[PDB]
Parts: sequence; structure tokens; C-alpha cells
Amino acid sequence: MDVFLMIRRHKTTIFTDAKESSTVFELKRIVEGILKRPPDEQRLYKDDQLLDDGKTLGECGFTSQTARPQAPATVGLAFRADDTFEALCIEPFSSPPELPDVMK
Amino acid sequence: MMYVKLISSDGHEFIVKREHALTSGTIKAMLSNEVNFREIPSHVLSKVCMYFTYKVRYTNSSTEIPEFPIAPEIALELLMAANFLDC
Amino acid sequence: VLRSVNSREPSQVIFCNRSPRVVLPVWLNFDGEPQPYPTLPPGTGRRIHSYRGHLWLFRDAGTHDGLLVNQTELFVPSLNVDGQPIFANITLPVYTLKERCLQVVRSLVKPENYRRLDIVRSLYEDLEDHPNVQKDLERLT
Ligand SMILES: CC(=O)N[C@@H](C)C(=S)N1C[C@H](O)C[C@H]1C(=S)NCc1ccc(-c2scnc2C)cc1
Repeated sequence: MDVFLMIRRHKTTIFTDAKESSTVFELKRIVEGILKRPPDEQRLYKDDQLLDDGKTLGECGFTSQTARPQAPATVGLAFRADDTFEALCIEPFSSPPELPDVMK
Repeated sequence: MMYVKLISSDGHEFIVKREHALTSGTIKAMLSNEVNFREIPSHVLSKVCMYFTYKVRYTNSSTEIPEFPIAPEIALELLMAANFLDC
Repeated sequence: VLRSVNSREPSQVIFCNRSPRVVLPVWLNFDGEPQPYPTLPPGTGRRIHSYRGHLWLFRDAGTHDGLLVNQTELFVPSLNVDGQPIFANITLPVYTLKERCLQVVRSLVKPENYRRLDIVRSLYEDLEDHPNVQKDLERLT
């Protein structure tokens, strides 16, 4: 079963998919191809929870019925510059305007 | 699978499969690996990228198709984007 | 042109609404005129008597948005194999993002206020040109 994801760091957002049975480490290999940074310089998060390389996405709560195409699940990303990892930072999207009078 | 970059007016960089982005005829013309959108904010373009994923998944599929959701707050801006992009 | 054939050979059918919309069945009669039938709530089904060679199509009962039936526009009852009813699975199509956006805007704004919205004049005409059964019948011709 496929799960559909947004992998997000700063003002960067990757749309991709994977199997429930695939691992956190295998997802880092997908990021390596796009963003050109090896797995050992990456940290992946479900909200404020660091994810272990060996665990499957299904064990970390990304299931096919919650992580949908029209509404994918978010996975935090954080790189290592030289020695230490940076703090997790996900810039929010822009705010919509107020509903016009006619749509109220 | 080749990926492309779609950049919103406020600077968010969205990275999606080329195949998915080619759903839009307008985007195909802008390419034929990055494309900047001066009029589309990130809260519209994030929904646009989700529609691509939805469209490829459920096109030519017999399994039951669910409703593509759109909040009232984003309908106007999203209508104008879909019209420009032709998708 | 698009009209039911008068076969008089009975055909039992199951209308099954596998969409989130309230469904309006429409039978195209012997002169080609659309006849509306009682509505089906979301996720419900009904066993009905029709005939072979009769044409049917299906719409959203509130907005007349187009729906599919067994993957396609029209449904025609066929010969019942071993006295078993023909299944007519009604579903959503994969709408375009534009048409989906127009559906949501139409459902929030009243027809009179369409021209007050801050958009190009072509989008007023796209909004006002709301889905219609008689337009699509000319389109399938
Ligand atoms: C001689 C002839 O063919 N007459 C026509 C008018 C008949 S009897 N028709 C037209 C269609 O083939 C269907 C059939 C009718 S009117 N069947 C009765 C019927 C009643 C209600 C329903 C529906 S549709 C949604 N809910 C119901 C209860 C379906 C069929």
C-alpha cells in the first residue's frame, strides 16, 4: 500500500510516495537523490519526534488511509552542517485573506 | 523519475515529479527545471501540487474516487490559478 | 437521436450510489426527453425495474454536476444472465481542478452576487454557465 508525503525543511517541500513497509532510512535515500545530502547528514521527524532508521513508515504512523494523495502526511527534515545538527524548522505557508462579504 | 521545482510568490520551493507537473499545459510550456510563479502564493500552490498527486492516482482507476477537498478560504485564489494553469 | 428503444423485454437493475452526492437518475424517454426519478442518498442503493435498450444517466440532485455510471456517461440495461440483476455503480469522476473550484464557489455564493466577485469576466461566464442536462445531450450528438 502506498502512502503520500510532504517532506519539509525551511521553505522546501518534497511531494513523494513510499510503501507502508519501507523504512525511514530508505526515505532518506529518496531525499539524497533530490537534495544531494547523504542519510548520515539527515534527521527525519514526525512532529517533534526523531525517527529511527530501521523502523517502517507504518510503525511511525504513516498509513495508507491517513497519508492520502489529496491530503498527504508531513515529515520534518533537518540537515547537519559540519559537526552538529540544526534545530527543526518548518516555515508555515501564507495566510489566506478574509472571506469576501458575498461568500459569508 | 525526474523532479522539477515550482516556486511560489512568497518563496516556498515545491519539488514534484516532472510527470505530475506536466498535468498543466501551461507548466509544460514554461519548461519546454525551475519555474517561478509571481502571482500564486504558497497556500494555493501547495493545494495545486496535491491535486496533481490526486489526479495521477485516481485517473484510469476502478477503485472508488473520493472528493477533492477545498476550504472556502482558498476557493477564489485557487480558481484563478487553475484557470491560468489549465488543469 | 439519443432515445430509449421500445423493446418491452424486462431488465432488473440495481442503482448503487458510491459517491458522496445525492443522486438524481434521469431516463431518456421515447421522444428523447429527460425524465427525472426519485433521488438516492449517498451510499444507498435501490432495486428497480427497467427494460433492455433504455438509456439512463446520473447527476448530483442539487447542482446537476455530472456523474459516471460503470466508468462512463450512459447506462443501458443488458440481458440478465441466470436471472441476476445488472449492477449500475454510480461514482464521482476525476473533475478538473477548475470545475471543482467552480462547484465550491457556486455552493458558497448566490447567483446574483457572481458579478461582484473580483475576477476576470470569463470566470463570471464560467460560473453562470452551470451544469445542465439538456446542454450535455447536445454535446453527446
Ligand atoms: C412501457 C414502458 O417502458 N414504460 C416506461 C415509462 C417504464 S415502465 N419505465 C421507464 C424506465 O425503463 C423505468 C421504468 C419505470 S418507470 N420503472 C419504475 C420505476 C420506479 C421508480 C424507480 C426509482 S429510480 C430511483 N428510485 C426509484 C424508486 C425506478 C423505476
